[PDB]
Amino acid sequence: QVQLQESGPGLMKPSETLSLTCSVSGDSIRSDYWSWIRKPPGKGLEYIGYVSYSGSTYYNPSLKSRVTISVDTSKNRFSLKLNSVTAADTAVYYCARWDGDYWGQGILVTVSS
Amino acid sequence: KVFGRCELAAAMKRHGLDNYRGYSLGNWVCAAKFESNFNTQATNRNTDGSTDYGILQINSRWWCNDGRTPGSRNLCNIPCSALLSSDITASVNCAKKIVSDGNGMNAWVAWRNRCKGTDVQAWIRGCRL
Amino acid sequence: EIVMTQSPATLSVSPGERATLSCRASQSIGNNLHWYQQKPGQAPRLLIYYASQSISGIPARFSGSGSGTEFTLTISSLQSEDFAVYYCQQSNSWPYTFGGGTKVEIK
Repeated sequence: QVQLQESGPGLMKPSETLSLTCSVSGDSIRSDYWSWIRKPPGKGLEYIGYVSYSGSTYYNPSLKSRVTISVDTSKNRFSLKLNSVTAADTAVYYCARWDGDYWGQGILVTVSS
Repeated sequence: KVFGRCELAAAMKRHGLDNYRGYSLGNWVCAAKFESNFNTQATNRNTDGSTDYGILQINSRWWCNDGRTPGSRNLCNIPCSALLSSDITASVNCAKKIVSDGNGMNAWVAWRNRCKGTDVQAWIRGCRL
Repeated sequence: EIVMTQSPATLSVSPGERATLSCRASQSIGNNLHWYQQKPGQAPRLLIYYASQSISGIPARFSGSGSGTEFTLTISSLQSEDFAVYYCQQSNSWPYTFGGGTKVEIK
């Protein structure tokens, strides 16, 4: 019994930074593992990356080091930051527990360009 | 249950440990050797009230719940009892999550002291016929 | 990175019939393959983990098998609620990768 909720923008200009947050209720962001997944329009699922207990983070190399993932233990939430966005980053972003058991509603982000 | 060196090598290979996240099978067999000496039933009570369970001595303070640990975390989301069986499935699943952290197999003190930097391939050499 | 190939892209089947989705990996991944189901408008749902480990709350008609580079997801009696896109994902190596997906539709 854990609830995840994405929040962020729906449309934004290129070259800017995309920032998303996932609020976790019913469970503690504790030292657990959190991930970010996205589905591009007309493409399959792509793994963005994740953060684990030590705080170490793993980022999909295809994202050319533009991503940053952090954990906010004070407000029990974790985030995603993608720099220099372009039309290519348009997709539905999902947050989820690393084990794949819990997922967010998913949020559509459009980089109209 | 207590495994023989080659028997465990075969079970871990079948459980997808051979080369999981860059760690060859010999590392997992060596880690099991010095952590629990191939014993699926091994359990060690730590000095802070927590306890290590199973063939890979998984700590009850952050990975499983035994209800006997203070501000305990349960990252693997399982009763520590599930780590004590002749079937290593739960032990392997939690070990995979654990080693997916940035620290890798360093999470296991015994692996860090007795396996890292050695000819770990020796632990599986001379198996399967 | 490890490339996951799902076959076919669109599997067409009639209700009640059996369906077999195939997933191949460009590298041996042990049993580190998981299957996901994504219905329209919803988030993906985990069906099978570690190639054949079943999940409580999932219809018995779903089952996977295989190892190394060859995996299979079998759906016994395809039902109306089973129609959706299915993805396999490997966790053997970073970066984690998903197959292109297999859209199971009614025939």
